[PDB]
Amino acid sequence: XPRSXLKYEPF
Amino acid sequence: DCGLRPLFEKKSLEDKTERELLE
Amino acid sequence: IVEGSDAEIGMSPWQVMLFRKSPQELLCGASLISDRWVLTAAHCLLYPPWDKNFTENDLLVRIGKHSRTRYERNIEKISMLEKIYIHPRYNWRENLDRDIALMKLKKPVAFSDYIHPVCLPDRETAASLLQAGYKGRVTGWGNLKEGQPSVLQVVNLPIVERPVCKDSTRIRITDNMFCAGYKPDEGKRGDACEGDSGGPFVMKSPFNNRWYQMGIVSWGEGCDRDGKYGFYTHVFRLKKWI
Repeated sequence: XPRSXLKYEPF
Repeated sequence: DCGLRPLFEKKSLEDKTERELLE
Repeated sequence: IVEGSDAEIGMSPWQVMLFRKSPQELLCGASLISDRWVLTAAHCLLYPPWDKNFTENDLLVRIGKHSRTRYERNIEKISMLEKIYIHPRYNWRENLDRDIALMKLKKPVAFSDYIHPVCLPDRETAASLLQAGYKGRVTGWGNLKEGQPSVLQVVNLPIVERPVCKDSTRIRITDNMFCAGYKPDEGKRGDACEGDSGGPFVMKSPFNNRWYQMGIVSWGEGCDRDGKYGFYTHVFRLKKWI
């Protein structure tokens, strides 16, 4: 959820 | 004493943007 | 923070950094809701899907925090947790619900011009304010755009009509999560980004002119898109648990 979106880690 | 900013409120300062908060 | 301005010395003696020891680094942000207590985002501490989990051990906490890089020498405070407290109905699986946690400092932090607490709502206070259109300042040294400030970042945002906040996303929101930030039409931007996370949502009470922590940086899929707002945590519903 956090970072992120628009379920993959940072970057 | 909480919520009480010792560099503003705590002795009458009002930060550059607080007043935008106010309206 | 997206579309923000640089903070001032004393302007938020309540902000602390979530700085792991190694990769000696900064992971999040927190608040001083005590002389010896600290609370912050949930995921910010336990996220399986992107394998994470810490312990007092892991990380160390920091206060007096104007510069994001430097070594705030004789104005900066710091200690490491004595125990972390996650909140038992947390949903890292679902939508990052009851995104909250607190950290009993192994040791007590004595205050000053730079380190000074925050208080939490009362249905009262939590009622005057928590209202559509009424803004809030959110700070942190997060992601200047969707690279990192040299110093603290402060934005101001209006609450949002609970409905409109629903069809911003597509994730199912709970009466526990609250969404801020200006509109498409409004013609003005802001947003707390990467690392803004675990940060406070302090709002100012016109009654006792006190500073009231209304929220916690939880989520958002983005960083200032003409169509969505960030989502924060009800410091309150959860005012029970706290």
